[PDB]
Amino acid sequence: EASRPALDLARQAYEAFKARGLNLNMQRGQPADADFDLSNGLLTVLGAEDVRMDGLDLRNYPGGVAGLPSARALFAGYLDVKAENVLVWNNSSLELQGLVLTFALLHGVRGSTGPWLSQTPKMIVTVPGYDRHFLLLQTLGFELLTVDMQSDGPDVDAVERLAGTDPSVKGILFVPTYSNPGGETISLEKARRLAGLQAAAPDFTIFADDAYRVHHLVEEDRAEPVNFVVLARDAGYPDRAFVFASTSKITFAGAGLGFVASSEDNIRWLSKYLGAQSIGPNKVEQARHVKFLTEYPGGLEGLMRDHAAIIAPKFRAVDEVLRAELGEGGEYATWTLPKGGYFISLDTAEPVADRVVKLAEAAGVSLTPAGATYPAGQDPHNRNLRLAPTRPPVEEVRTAMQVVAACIRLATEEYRAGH
Amino acid sequence: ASRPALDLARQAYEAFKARGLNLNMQRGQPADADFDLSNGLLTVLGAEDVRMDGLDLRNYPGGVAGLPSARALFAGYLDVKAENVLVWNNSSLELQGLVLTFALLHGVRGSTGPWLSQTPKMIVTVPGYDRHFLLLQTLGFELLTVDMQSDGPDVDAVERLAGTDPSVKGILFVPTYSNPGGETISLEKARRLAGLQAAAPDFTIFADDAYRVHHLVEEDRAEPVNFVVLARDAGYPDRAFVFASTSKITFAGAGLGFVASSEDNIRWLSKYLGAQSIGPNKVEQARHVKFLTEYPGGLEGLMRDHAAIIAPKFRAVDEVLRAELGEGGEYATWTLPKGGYFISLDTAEPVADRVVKLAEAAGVSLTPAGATYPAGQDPHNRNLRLAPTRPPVEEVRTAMQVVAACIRLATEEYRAGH
Repeated sequence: EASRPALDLARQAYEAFKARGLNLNMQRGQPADADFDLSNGLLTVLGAEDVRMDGLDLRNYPGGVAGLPSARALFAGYLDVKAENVLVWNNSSLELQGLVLTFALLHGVRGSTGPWLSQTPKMIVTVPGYDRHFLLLQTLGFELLTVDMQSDGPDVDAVERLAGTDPSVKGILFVPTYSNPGGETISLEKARRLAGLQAAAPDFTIFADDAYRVHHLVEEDRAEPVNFVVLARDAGYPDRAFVFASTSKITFAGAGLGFVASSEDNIRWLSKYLGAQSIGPNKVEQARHVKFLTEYPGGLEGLMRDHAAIIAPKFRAVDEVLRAELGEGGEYATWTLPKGGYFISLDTAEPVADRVVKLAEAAGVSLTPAGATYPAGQDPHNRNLRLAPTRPPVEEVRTAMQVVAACIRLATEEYRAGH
Repeated sequence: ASRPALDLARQAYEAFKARGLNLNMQRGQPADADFDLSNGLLTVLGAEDVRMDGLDLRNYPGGVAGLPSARALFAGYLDVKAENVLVWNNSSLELQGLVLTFALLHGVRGSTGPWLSQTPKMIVTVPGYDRHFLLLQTLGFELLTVDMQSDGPDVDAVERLAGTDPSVKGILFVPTYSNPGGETISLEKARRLAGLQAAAPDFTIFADDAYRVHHLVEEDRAEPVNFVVLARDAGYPDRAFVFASTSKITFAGAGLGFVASSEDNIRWLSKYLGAQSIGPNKVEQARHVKFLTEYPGGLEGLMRDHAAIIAPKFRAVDEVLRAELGEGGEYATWTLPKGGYFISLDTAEPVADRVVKLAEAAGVSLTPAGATYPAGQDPHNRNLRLAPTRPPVEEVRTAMQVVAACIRLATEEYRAGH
């Protein structure tokens, strides 16, 4: 297994890439300029004539903390629920998650017997997962209990074991459609089983961050998203599901719309605490998104297809280069080929993930730090690496992945040879 | 007491009730004409104005603290530098709720622990703003009230409440054209609050400066104070959090909420906002920067245009109330503010709740009695908040004519034993 000539060939190959003096990046989970160009109509969609919607002046306070009726109606169809179930806020889905989780800590959710903050709260998370979810939960005071992400959703067996005995395990927070970073969509069997599991806490909640529900890259053989609001209700736990969603990768990143779907009773609960600290959300921004997305050619699906034409070639660019340089046998690394979402999960064969990022940096390729997909200082393997191919052009992605491929081979031969 | 006077008041009230009116004097909302001044804001940015401050407004990068130009513009608003300001989304009340929650969960910059596990009290001003009391009580604070004086809050009461007990964590009030009294804090009271001997080392001043530039008179305006500079010069640089809003400047609910504080406090606030958000709406901040910079006469020109619509409604409230109740304060006394969005009326006798119920039966929706104090803690039953900005000047007179008749009926009933 240990080979000196292969170590020399890997070193020379690495020297050749380093000598280019590159300055590429493969960690930015951001759309391209071409993606943002598609939504420029949104900036000028409303005017002096379009100031009134749903019997309300968009420029004045009245309307309710829940958002515009048309916004609540549009995103009801997005999340496969009714208007009464959906609440639309401002530019961030993560903010609305942080608000809901903070209200649960301060006041307790609908079916609770006290505030979560005083009960030593645990939150189940999925690994490899999203770095900002772990940071958010740990900032608010939740202890993270990790479960492994399987190909068709989380390890539900592990979720039932953790949630079954201890009442302090207050919930699960994960991405059900095209997960970050593995791109795994939760199966109906697992979604139904999550929606009705025997949990110790009677206020056990599912925080489904459905950030990539309609974000399809493949045209026909797509992932079918589940409906936790409907599944939880049919399972006998109507208040269990909070299905969060976003328009950041649909319209503008950071100038979109964050929103959540849940039971009508949970929306009243959430409306009380939002109402205590706010008169209401940006009603004019919600009206722009409603008017633009309704008036867009081919509707919402038409815009996501236009994004796919720009984004999909970048994903195949990562597959083609990485497969041609590392092979299909999985000698140096294995990786996902997701049908939607914004990321690709690459697992190096040997425990050299941190070495690949340090090598890549010196070559001029910024990769996501090793251990980012697990909770801070809790990566037991040192193999997983997140790749964000959506931002740069197809040419730069190829070059970046050739440099990453060369780093994986150099990192692998070092480990095998004792270096 | 007088029976003939009670009959004349009854007959006058029945005349107004017989009309079958449907007026409102409690909505603290700008009029249709006020929002029309800012219709250019809707279409101010296009495909050519996508970039600003070396950043693409449609993309994530930029920082949690907001646009450099937004930070620079609202620095001038609050008389500070760009490093002191943090611009968020559409609500100042939200930004206060976020800052107060972070203090409860984590503690402010100079804290020894989280405020939540210290049985925290918050000093409030009475008569004050109903939403401040609701927000603080929702978050877990116990409200200790201090009386509002003509030139600001009762600072002697504030020192006594904050001096001994470390549990008393701050003061939350409006220093310019306060809700509802319209009082602006004096320089010596502002300086004295900025340097008072507080028991808690993390004592914080939550200055909701919601009406800083909202002037209704040309000459003899209120001069706002700079708590960020006053606190720094006093030796407590991290004490002041000066909040502000564009809600009554551009659009109500579609404006911008922001806060001014020490550079170190912004880093503290930026940590917890950053943990739950990539950043604020950068496109909305760009629209406000471009619109306000390009407006005829600047921001002061826009406030003077709002004054042209708003000021005549304030004068109508004063004219009708002086003519029907007199100037000697027999039935009631009231504020003649130089700016802001409200008028504070204090009835002579404790019959405020009766005046509101009488006004409701006569078709005039007034703010509920006791709204200006914390929930169930109104020891007088005299104060009533009046919001004259929303309806037209014609409807403001008619509404105040009915209210004037309700005060006289309620006064004659009390004196006569009913």
